[PDB]
Formats: sequence, structure tokens, C-alpha cells
Amino acid sequence: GPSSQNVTEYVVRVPKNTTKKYNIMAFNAADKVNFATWNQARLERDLSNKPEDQPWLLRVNGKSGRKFKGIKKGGVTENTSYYIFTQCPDGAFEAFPVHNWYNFTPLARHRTLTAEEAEEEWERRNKVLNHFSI
Amino acid sequence: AERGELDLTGAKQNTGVWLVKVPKYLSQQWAKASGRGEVGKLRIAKTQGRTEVSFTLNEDLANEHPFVLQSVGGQTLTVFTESSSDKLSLEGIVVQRAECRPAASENYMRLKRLQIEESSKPVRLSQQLDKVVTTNYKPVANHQYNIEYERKKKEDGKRARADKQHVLDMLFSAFEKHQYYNLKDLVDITKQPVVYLKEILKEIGVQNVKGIHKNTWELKPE
Amino acid sequence: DGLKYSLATGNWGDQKKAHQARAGVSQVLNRLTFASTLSHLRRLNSPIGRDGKLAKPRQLHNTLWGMVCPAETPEGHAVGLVKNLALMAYISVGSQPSPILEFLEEWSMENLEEISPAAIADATKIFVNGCWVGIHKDPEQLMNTLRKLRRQMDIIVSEVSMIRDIREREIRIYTDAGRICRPLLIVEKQKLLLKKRHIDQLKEREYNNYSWQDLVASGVVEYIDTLEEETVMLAMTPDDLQEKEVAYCSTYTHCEIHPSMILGVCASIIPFPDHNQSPRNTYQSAMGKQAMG
Amino acid sequence: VGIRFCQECNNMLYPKEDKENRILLYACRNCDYQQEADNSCIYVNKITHEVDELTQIIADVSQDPTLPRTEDHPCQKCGHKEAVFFQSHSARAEDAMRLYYVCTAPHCGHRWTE
Amino acid sequence: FIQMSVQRIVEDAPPIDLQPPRYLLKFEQIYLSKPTHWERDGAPSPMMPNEARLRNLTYSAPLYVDITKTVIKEGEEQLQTQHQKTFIGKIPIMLRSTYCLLNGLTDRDLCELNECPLDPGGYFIINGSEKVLIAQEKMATNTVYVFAKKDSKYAYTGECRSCLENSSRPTSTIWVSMLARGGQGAKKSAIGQRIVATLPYIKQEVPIIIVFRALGFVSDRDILEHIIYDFEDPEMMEMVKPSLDEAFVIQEQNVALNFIGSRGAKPGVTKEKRIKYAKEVLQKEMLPHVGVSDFCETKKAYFLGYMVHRLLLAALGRRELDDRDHYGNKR
Ligand SMILES: [Zn+2]
Ligand SMILES: [Zn+2]
Repeated sequence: GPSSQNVTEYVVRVPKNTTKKYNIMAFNAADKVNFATWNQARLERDLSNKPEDQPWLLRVNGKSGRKFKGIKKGGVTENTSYYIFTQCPDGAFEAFPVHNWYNFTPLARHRTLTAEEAEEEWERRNKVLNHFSI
Repeated sequence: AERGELDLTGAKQNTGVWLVKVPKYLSQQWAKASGRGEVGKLRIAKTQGRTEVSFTLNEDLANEHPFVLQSVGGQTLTVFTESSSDKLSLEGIVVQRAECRPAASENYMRLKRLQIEESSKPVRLSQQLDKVVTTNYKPVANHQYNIEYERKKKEDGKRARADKQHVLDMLFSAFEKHQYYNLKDLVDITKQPVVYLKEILKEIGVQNVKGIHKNTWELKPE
Repeated sequence: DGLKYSLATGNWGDQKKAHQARAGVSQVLNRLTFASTLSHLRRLNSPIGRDGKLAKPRQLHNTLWGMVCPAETPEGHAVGLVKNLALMAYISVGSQPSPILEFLEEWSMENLEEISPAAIADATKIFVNGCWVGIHKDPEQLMNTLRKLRRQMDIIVSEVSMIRDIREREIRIYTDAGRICRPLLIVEKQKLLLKKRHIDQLKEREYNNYSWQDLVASGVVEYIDTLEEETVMLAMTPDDLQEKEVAYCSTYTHCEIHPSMILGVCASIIPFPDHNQSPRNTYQSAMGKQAMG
Repeated sequence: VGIRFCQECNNMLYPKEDKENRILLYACRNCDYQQEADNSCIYVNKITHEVDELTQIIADVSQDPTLPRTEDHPCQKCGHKEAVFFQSHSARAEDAMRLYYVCTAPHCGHRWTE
Repeated sequence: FIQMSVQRIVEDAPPIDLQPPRYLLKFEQIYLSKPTHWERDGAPSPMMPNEARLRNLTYSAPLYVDITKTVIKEGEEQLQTQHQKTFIGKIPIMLRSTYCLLNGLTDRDLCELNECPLDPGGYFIINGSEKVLIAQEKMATNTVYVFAKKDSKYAYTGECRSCLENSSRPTSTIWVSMLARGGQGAKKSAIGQRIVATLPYIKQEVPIIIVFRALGFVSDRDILEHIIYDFEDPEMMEMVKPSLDEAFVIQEQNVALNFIGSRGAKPGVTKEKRIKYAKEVLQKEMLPHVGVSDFCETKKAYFLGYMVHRLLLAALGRRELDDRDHYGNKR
């Protein structure tokens, strides 16, 4: 079609240094979360870990409403460098190296608290099966 | 305008951006970009049968790589930025993922050679030497022993048993600072010999186990 | 002190603790006769103790073929626990898997994390040194490329094995040391890879300087591990099978260089061993070591 | 027969019965989500072990060189004379020594037992 | 071993720091010398194998290393030293080896040294005596083999010895075992056999679901995908159904780590110590070959899933049990 007929060539420029580090945010396809639906998103280092080593924690509509935990990648550029290409008004492509990779995973809906007591309760249920001969 | 808050303007925009895998040798050439920072030009060709994306290296940078497209299906990719000030913004959502792989532009000798060039130096290995290096040396004295001997002449640990009343006042000052003072700490405080110091301590204080043994001198309640 | 003490003691352990010290490691060489000296130098010791009477370790096994000499076993309370490796069989020094891994990732290898669980069933798994580095969609394409590279010797040593269990849906490549590999002639559709022209060059080493490594570089002969031997078809006699006949298979991957080669040095000295009783050959292997020469 | 997975939390669902509805409902301890059981089958056990070996074997098995091939037995679907013959080599195959044949033609995907 | 392994062992050594001024020592390049014998005067003489037997000399070569010493006085001042060719010890040399003098010598040179060209060599000389190392058969490391034993309470046991390049002094073995189908208790039989997996340093066998949760993949579906690549077969799902029954709501990774830590050979009185011990044992002691580093725990879960998958196939009878007698299994 018209897109196939059109051929476009754009100069690529790589900045030696970037003022802001470029990082990847990943959302599960199954979750199907929509950026527009969220009233607000707040990003801070994980409280449980409490720098870059700590995983990013994303709270949507408050920590209670939704929780996303970023998964840090030990080597992002170690296998190969990753460059982000951004469309520009001139149209010349600009490539930015990716400092870190984070995968955000939704917290389990049931939530609640388990601790030592939960382990004992599960053991008691197994013991009840053991107690009955039949 | 809050460091904790994450800007979602890119997420609302859904701006298209491309995540591209680039070989480390190519990445090093890209890092040393020509002038301010230009690595070359990228040519996009679309045909009904197939779409080809290729990048041509700058002549100055050298002084054409085909792109293998990767399906984004089954994953959602977005770019978030952390500033030096820690301000957080979203650049956009990745629409396509591509890999730069050279096709028929690298010899088998090359690339395998490129890995050797990246290594630069071979791994260190045991080396056989004809004869033996001397293992016997003849110093008049050991260096560590002489360093201690010079220190002993330069500094004398303690002094003589004099001015017992002045030492007693120093013991009172330590007792005022803390109810119990360790004998070793008191030895550092007073230049009086440990044995003479113990007699002065005995007159104004009694050592106390504190239930942990390791008796520590404390001022007498009486 | 530690290295000297262990060799003299014959126990492989630190001087402080004898609990983990091994038994039968490092033994004094036998100088009774030249043949005995060679037999002592090439020796294998079973992990199981001589006292143990378990039949399965003592019994000879089908996979042992071409890797050990059955006749060359010492008689006594323990039978077959001590074995001598076949003359053709060579213990592999082993090679780093990192260069092969670089080729594998280049040749359509997909990491487990990106790959879905359903994809793992669809694409045959690859294990290198028993490590699940990646999976490959096509088993034959990867196997053909690996084997051709092994003949070249540019990326992979001939000693390394490339097992292909299509039924198990797994591909296993082993570069680990301690594998035993025997050189075998490669057979194509109806001819040996080895040719008369190679033999004439081999006969004259005065100027050609032809060597066994040159044959390995040609790829006419390839070292095969016992695990690879399970997936490798073999031809007992090349000329008879290559001539049209009702053969078991017409596509044997490899051929034995010689049947007599499997026999050990003690077995070889006995004349006409196949005509002689098999126990009698075993008794003579003991006699040859104690022969006075 | 098939496992039931909670849509809300992706956890196994255990069937429960309410007298008023008289319909089996899958129940999740973690969440209140419930759905009707069309199968209504709580448990199924087969001691028959009648599963066909042809389903277990695959077209790629024919490609193996070691397996013997008979030109005499043709492939029914594409009329190819060459075919590969092998024993089932499966659990509970002691009772039957029936030969299993897979078409050697690539991508035919035709398997028959003789 | 002499040319590369000796260098690698010193190269792969953690720096030793003693402190508070800290002194740091690093072992780098290894230097080796032709075998020499020290006389009463102290003048070295090159060792000869025939002479060594006559005088009961031990044939060995001196070992040297380069040590870099850096000391910090806490004053922000560092002093650096470059000791080179420091004596480590003497290593016995196998005869006719490249390091050994006899190798690389013409037959006429051997005749002058009274060493036979015909003599094979390959024997170390200690105290003027001939000692040759004997090869020992061993089961292959980093390999999974499934065996079914009537004597063992578990119907099927899979053994996976794990080490990285023999770096660990003791190889660590992790076994996944399927319990016997027959159950003493009818309730236990109704749920089904439980696939408890033996792990290094554990007081009692830990169920596969609990160890999988400790690795990660808390969701039941994630554990199932590693255990079974294909869910098409109902019988494999039925086999894993009792494992799903034992642990359900308790998906917390830290709680699962605490559960393995409490049921462990080493007990930590504080909860954090139990978590630290459990995390370290899973990271290094369990499946070290797959990853020495903490990262790649997901790859470790895939490998653990493969071991369970082989056990399920063995229970089906689809996959034949591995044979110890097979020469390829032996190293
Ligand atoms: Zn639920
Ligand atoms: Zn067909």
C-alpha cells in the first residue's frame, strides 16, 4: 500500500552521555492493566529492601489499591547493549542505552498474613488425615 | 513535581519507541560516536512480501546491518526514566523489538576473531623458568624487628612511680565520668605502673564482677 | 609435604584427616617385565570394594564394548572390578564449553526465561555438561552443524560428544573431562570417509609428515563417547556391508577401525584368542604380567 | 476430569454443593468467585490403560536412522511404499507385540499399527 | 594440571584481609622451575631420574607465585608491594611430562642420562621409587539418573550430583523422590503419594511445592508449568494433585523459606537467621552447577522442574530407568 511505496531514511544519533538513566518497565500481558484507567502511579524503592540494587516498587491508586514490584536484572547490557530509539520532530532517530531492566508483577489478590501460625495450622490438617485409620 | 511521584504523560501518550539489541562490539563503536554523537543513518524499506530495516555505519565512525524483528506479543514494554535528581518520567511504550545481526558481512575467522580482540589478553598460565630465582637473602636484621626497636626508643610505654596524689586526682576524674572504669583503660590514662596503680585503686575503689566476671574497678560506696 | 605424603601413602586425602582418603589411588609400578609395566600404567579401579560380591558391577556390560578389554581382568576374590582400557579407547582431556556455547546462542538457541512452558515441549531441550542453557526448535539442523564443525575441529574437539535423543526430546553435548572416546571411521551412504589417497599420503611420513591429528582434521575418523555410541550406528566390516546385501542397516554413521584393536596388550600376546576358551585367555593375562623377562 | 483454575486468582477450584440451586459450583477458599460445573464429575479413574501407542509415538520418530524400515508396507494416506517398523516400548506393552509404523515422508504425520 | 590448573587454583582464591589497619594479599601469576636438588653447600643441581633412584631423591619441581600486598592505615594512604616468585612448595613431576627434563630430549641424550628411550615413563618418582596414579571410576557429576528401589520407601528416586568445574571440595547431591503409591492411611492414599525432595543440609525431606515457592513462582500455575511442560495428560496432573493439596493459601515465599529453614540441619533461633540460612543453602548448596550466583533462581526452578518431570515419566513408564552399568554414565 502507500506505506510500502514510501521509503524513509533517518539519521541515527547516539548521545555519549544521557542526563536521565533509561530503564525498562514491564507489565504482564495476562494482567491487562491499562495506564489510562489508573488515577495515579507512585514509584519508590521497595520498603522491605530499605538504591539501584533495591527493586522499584509501583503503587497504583495507593499501595492498598494495587502493588507492582519491579524485578531487577543482574546484567542488562552484559549479553548485549539495548538502545531505545525515540521518534523526534526532525525524524532523525536517537538511541539511548538502557541502564537497568525492571519487570513489574501484580501482588496476589488474596494478600493477608501467614507467618509461623499458618505453617502450624497446615501441619495440624495433615495430622488430622494421619490420625484417621480410614 | 514530586520525586516520589512518577510522571505518566508517556503512558497516556502511548508514544511509539523501539527497543533494539545491539552487539557489544557495535555498541563500543556507537559509544565513540562521530563529533557530538552521530553513528550513521538508518534506511527503512517496506514491501508487500516482507519489511526490511537496515542501519548503515557513518564513514567517519568506520574510520549495513539487517534488523531481525522480534514479536512483542505476550509482553507489554514501556520505558521509564530515573533522573540524577531522581525525578521520574515515562518516555513512552515500546511498539517493536529488533535485534542487529550481521548477515553474510562477517567471515567465520571474523567474529570468532572479534571475541579474541574483546578479550585482548590471554588468560595467565604457569611459566617454566630455566634455573632457580634466588630464595636466600642476607639482611643484618628483620625489617619488622627494627621498626619495633625504633618505636621502643622513640616512645616509652609508662613512666616511674611518682606524684601518686596527681595520679589519684586522675583516677577521681575517671570515676566522676563513669561509675566503673576498666583497669586497662585506667592504665592508658595514668603513666603509673599497673602494680602501683592497683594499690591506689584499691584504696579508693573495689573491683566488681558485675555478674559477668572480668572484674572492673568501681568507686567504693563508702 | 601433602602431595608427597599422599603419593607414598596411596590414600588420596589431606594428612590431618584420613576419613575422606581414597583407597587404591597411586600404586607402585610393576617392573617384573616390560609387558607388566605397560599393563600397570593403564589401569582402572572400581569405586565398589573388592569384598563386595554384587554381580552387576563385576559383570561385563554391552556399553563396555570398544572401551575396555574383557580378557584383561585380574582373577581373585574380586572379578572384573579391575579393568584395562582398550588400546583404541582414549580418556578425553576435556574442553571449555564457553566457545561451543557462543556458537549455540548464535545458532537459534532460545533462553528458558523468554521461552514459554508450552514452547519447551515444542522445542527439544539442550543440555551442555548437564546444564539447561537453552532449547532449539530443530534438533537435526543444530546436530548437523555441530558434527560438521567437529570434523573441522575449528570450534569443537572430536572428543566432545553430541548425543541426540529425539524420542526423549532432549539434546545432550558433553565437554566434561573423564569421558572415554574411541576414534571410529565415518561411513557415508555407501563408502568410508577414509580413502586410498589418504592411506598413500599416510604411508610416506618422511616428507608429508602425515599424522593421526591430520586424519582427525580431515574428519575421516571421529572420537565417539559411549553415550554418543548409543545414538551412533556402527558397521562391523566396511567392505561387506558397503557391497549391496541384506544388511541390518545401509546408513551406518561409523565403522570399527579393527575388531582386534579392542583387545588389550595382555590379550594380544596370546595367539588365536577367539579359538581359545575365554576363561583361558583371562588366565594368560595374569600369566603375562608374572612372566620373567 | 480437567483441573479447574480460578479466573480471579489462578488457583485450583474445589467443587461444593448448595441444596437450593441443586447444581455443582466450583469453590475457591481464597476468593468468593463461583461457577457451575458442566461436567458435574467430581473424580474419574480408569484402570483400563487402553491409551493408544499411536498417540504416544510421533512423526519425527520415523526419521531416526537406527529404526528398521520396510518398503513392503505402504503409507495409506499418501501411498508411500517406504515405512518404518518398531516395537511400542511403552508401559503395559507386554501383552501386545504389535508392530507400529510411522510414514517416513516428511510432514505426512500418518501413523498406523500392523 | 601443572601448566593451567595450578595457576587457576591460585587465581580463583579470595583475598585474605587481616585487621584497624587492613593488610590484603592476592595470589596472581604462577612461576615454575625445572626440578632442582639442593646440596649440603646449598648449591642447586638439576634432578636426574636415574640418579634420583640411586640416592633415594624425590623428583619434584619448585613452585613460585606473585603476591601483591596492599595495606590501608585508615589515614586514606595505601602502601603497595610487589613480591614475585615467592616459594610455595615442591610438586612431584610425572616422568616424560613436558615439564620433566626427559621429555624433549633425543634418544642419544637419554642414553647419556642412562634413561631408556623404550621405557614408557608416566610414573612419579618419590624417595627413589616408582609410583603411578591409578584412574578411579566415578558416577558422572551434573547428571540426572532415575532409579526405582523396592528397599527404598520412595517408589522412584532421582539423583543429581551438582558442582561447578569441581570448584567445591565436596560435590553436593540433591535427590527428588516420589513416595510409594500404596498408603498406610486411607486418607493419605485418597490424596495420593507426596513427592518429597531430599536437599543438602535439611533435617527432614521438603515437599517439591515448598522448595519451588522458596525459589519463587509463588502462583500455583507457575509451579505447575515447571513440573509439567504439557498439561494435556490427566495422569501427570493427578500425580501432582496431592502436592497441590498439601500447600494452597500459604504461597508466601519468605514463609516457605522459613518452613525449610526450621526443618533444617542448622537451626537459627532468630527468624532472620533461619531465612538467611535457608536462602544461602538454596542459592549455593542446592543446584550449584546451574548458578553459583544468587541470580538465575528461575533457571534453577526450571532444572528442578525437569527432575520432577523425569520422575513423573518414570512413574508413567514412558521413560525407562537410567542404568548405573552404562559406561557413558561412569566417568
Ligand atoms: Zn480464587
Ligand atoms: Zn504418508
